[PDB]
Amino acid sequence: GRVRTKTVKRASKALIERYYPKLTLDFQTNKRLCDEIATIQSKRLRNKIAGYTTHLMKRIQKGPVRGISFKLQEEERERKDQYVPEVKAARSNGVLNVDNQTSDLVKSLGLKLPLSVINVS
Amino acid sequence: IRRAAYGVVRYVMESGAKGCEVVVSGKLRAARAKAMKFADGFLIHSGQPVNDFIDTATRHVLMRQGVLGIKVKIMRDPAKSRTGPKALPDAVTIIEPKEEEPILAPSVKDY
Amino acid sequence: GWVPVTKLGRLVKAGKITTIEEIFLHSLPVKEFQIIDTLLPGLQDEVMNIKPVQKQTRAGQRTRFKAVVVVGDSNGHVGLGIKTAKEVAGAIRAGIIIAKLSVIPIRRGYWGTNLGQPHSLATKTTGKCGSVTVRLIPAPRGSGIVASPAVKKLLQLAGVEDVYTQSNGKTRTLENTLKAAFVAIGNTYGFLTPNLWAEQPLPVSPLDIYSDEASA
RNA sequence: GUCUGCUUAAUUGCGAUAACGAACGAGACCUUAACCUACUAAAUAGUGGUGCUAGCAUUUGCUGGUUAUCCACUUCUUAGAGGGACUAUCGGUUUCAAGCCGAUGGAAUUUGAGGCAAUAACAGGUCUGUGAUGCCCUUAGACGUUCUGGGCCGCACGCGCGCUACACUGACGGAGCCAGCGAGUCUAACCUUGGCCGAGAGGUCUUGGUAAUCUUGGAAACUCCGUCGUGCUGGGGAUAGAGCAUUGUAAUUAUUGCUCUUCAACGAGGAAUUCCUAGUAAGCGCAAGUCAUCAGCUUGCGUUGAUUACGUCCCUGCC
RNA sequence: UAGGGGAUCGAAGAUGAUCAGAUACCGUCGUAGUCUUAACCAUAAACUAUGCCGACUAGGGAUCGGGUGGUGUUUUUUUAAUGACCCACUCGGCACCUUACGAGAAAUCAAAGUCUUUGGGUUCUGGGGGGAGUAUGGUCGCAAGGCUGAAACUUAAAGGAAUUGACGGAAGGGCACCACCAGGAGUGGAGCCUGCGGCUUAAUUUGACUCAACACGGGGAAACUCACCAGGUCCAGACAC
RNA sequence: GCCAGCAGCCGCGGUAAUUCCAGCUCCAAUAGCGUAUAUUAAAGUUGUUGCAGUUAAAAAGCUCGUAGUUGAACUUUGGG
Repeated sequence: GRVRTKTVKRASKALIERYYPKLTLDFQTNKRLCDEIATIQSKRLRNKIAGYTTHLMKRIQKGPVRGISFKLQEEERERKDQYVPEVKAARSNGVLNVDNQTSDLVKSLGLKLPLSVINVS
Repeated sequence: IRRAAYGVVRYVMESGAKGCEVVVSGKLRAARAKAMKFADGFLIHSGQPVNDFIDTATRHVLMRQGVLGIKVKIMRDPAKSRTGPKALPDAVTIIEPKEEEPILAPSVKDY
Repeated sequence: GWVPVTKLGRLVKAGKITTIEEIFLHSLPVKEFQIIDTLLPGLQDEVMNIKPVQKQTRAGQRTRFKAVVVVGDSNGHVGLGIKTAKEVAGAIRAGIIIAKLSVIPIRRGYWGTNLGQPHSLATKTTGKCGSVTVRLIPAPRGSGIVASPAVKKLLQLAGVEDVYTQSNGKTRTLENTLKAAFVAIGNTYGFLTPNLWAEQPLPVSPLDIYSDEASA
């Protein structure tokens, strides 16, 4: 086999960076396009670049595939980034839990603890 | 023979050449033979591409001693050429698309 | 063309740095080599030993031609490196550079009788590699350069002019010998005599003093 | 640099990398087999229409013959230009890298196949291809040249490469009755029909052909229709006796053939051990290479044409 | 060496196996010895194949033995107490990792470092390879044997580390039905083809012998071809003297 | 034509020997050259200056010791 090659991958993997947008999976619409872009030798070589690409946009959609991002996947990570609201505020169990041996340094260090704690295994 | 066997290489390389390796078989000041190899640039040994790119030669030397062979292999700049091909079969070259600006709203003219 | 690389390169092309004594003060690295081309031009080369090996293939014996190269001027500046390569014409060559990143001060000075214009070292130094032991010792005036052909060589380029020596120390090893001797002069500076103790007080690093030029 | 890994027909490629980028090999390229109802032309290819025409029907039909009766054609058949396929299109399968399955369209396992085939060589072979050739020997009682006769074809036997056959899934016979690679005479006898003579093997008159123009559109496995009936036969075709032919100055250690009879083993092949993944394994032929002939070999083709995988490192072998 | 002990192993000895031989490897038995008392011998790859004293260089993280400190971890019993524990520190080990500023022929070495810049203290040893740790004397021992230790003669290398051109009947990976599966048609059997062994002969011309010799020099030769003979000839012996 | 012979050692010589025998030709010393012996430097391959002892040839099997050999520091500096 059927086992892909560099020249090919590393020609689709360079391409896939810029042209994700023209970008497709009917691969017979890339084939044409993949000439206007690359400056390829051959007809055979060219039909094995786009074959690979279509093996990217058929799995991209399905999810986050690897070591390749194209200004479109990277802005859905500043949009997916963020989250939990409210931040940490205990009322419900108010007093925040503070080992009960957690009183000595901070009696020897501050101002206000609204604390939770283990009277003695 | 060592010295010329850099005007060969360097005289060739100066002349916008892609690559040149140079076999020197025969006998030397030895009695048991050798060969000697040299070189510059990258060089192919397989297909068409030899047929088309590089080229040979063998120029029989009728020393005293005993007889030699010389073998040169130039390589040609795919660009400097016109002969058919302008690259290898390998070389896949890419544009750095265009720098576009987004939307506005609608907008139209009257001609 | 030169061209450059790293924060350190760019600076010296421009010439925001001047002398080699900036660079051993803050004690920088050095990767590019032109970095001491622009600076020290005085510099001259010398080839000590061109020997064949060997890594012995299935119907043959491979060879290279270790060279080993020493560089410098007169004034307290030695250079040293060892790039095998195949054929001489990489092998010396990108020896000559190998040495140049390894330029290293020295710290010519007095025997006794202070007088006027350094001829000998400051102090006793020693060096060690595998077997060889070198005991450089400061000798009075033009006494001489007391040693093997090669050591003399090193030590000329590095003036320095006069100094007793001694070995141990298999010094049919031209290569492990120089390795060593070198690692001693480069170590005059790595020896507190009273005349330093007066505490000097730290300048400021080039790496954020000309921070902006240093980048695009 | 030339590598842990995954990758392939492949140092074939992604990727890992104080290693960066190139040369040769491989692949690219050349041969041929496929495809083009688009082009370009064909009394050395064939169509209808056209008569002239020879039969059956009579129904206008059906079956012809015609290197010109004319023309018109160019699917066909040739063959130049040309084009055209890239594993393509989704779907999976993976580092969603190089790659690998599958189904659709398609004429179409590297499209099939050869051929060119680095690096270093081996004291493999060859002076018995040489007027290529070192140095020894031969130089007229030559080992040089040439007319004869036999000799390399001599057998108790040892070792390889091969032909037919142990059957009724065949041997004999009528009657159907089908290609492709060639070749070929000139300064002289290469192919030969046709029409006779011969049971036949052939003989010949005479014919064409320097050839898509002639012999040349008729090859065998087979469908036909059966006799043979489980009889070493009506499988087997050994070895023999003569004649008759067809070449060859010489037919003897019968070159081949025919005409009819002698009717040898072997009744599916031990210790071994090969070659083979598709029109492929193998069998039925034939044209060439010898050549005056004598093929049970070398090459090349097609006409029928399947099993069995489409994977491993158990082995050998080599990396 | 003389008493005691004498399970097991087990030279020696015997054996059966394997094998061309096998006095060895493999198997089963087996004195002696292994064990101990008392007395000998003093050698070893007695091995870090690295003399000891010292003093100084550069990082670590373990561990054994101590000791010091932390309202340190559990023990819970009431708090302690110790003790185990944790960590901090140290001195002394027994090593190890990592660098190389040094050293080296290198492989490697915190010592083989501080050595041509040659010197802290001192005891042994070697000066090419063999002859040979023999012959000799001298000596310790009962003996085995030790320590001491020649020369004549002979000889241009013997050796150390390391290198891939290569090599292995060592490991780890690939690739091919000239390698196996899955199988088909077979070769080897014979009736016969030829071709290479060989005996024969007037002569039975001649290359070729594991894959790379065997219907192969396009070798299908009645003359010829033609190299074997058994024989007939004629020279197709230039050039100069 | 692996026989003569040369060659201090590496080595030539087994049909075209840069080594032998000899011709020409050249090179070195030169009224003086070679040759053998002994010694020197070369020899840091006897060594105090200056060696080697991880495996090259060498750290004793390990410890105690009478000689031998080395042996912490401190006893007036400074100033006039």
